Amino acid sequence: GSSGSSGDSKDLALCSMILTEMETHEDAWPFLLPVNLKLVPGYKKVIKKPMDFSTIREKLSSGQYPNLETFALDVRLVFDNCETFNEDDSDIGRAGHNMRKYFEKKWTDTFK
Repeated sequence: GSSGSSGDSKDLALCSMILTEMETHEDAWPFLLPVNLKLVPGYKKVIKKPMDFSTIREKLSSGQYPNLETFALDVRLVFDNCETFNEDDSDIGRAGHNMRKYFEKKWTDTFK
């Protein structure tokens, strides 16, 4: 093993970067804002953990993520829920595909 070359905050600091760029994606707004449970017809019911960039951000800086793993778990989940609630046919749906692809090509490069 010995595959880490990371620290405590350093690792986190990066997460903030990737998040930013993605947050400024032409297909990253579907999450930028939280899904109004009152407006949307039963959203929480379908989405176990309705995450969003607006939240993840506050949590990231607040120091909610002890390491990269956690931070990632949330991100990957952000695009996941969408693929579930939304459909590739719907605007949001497609957006999830574009982002997901980026998050990876961006994450792998960041560290990997």
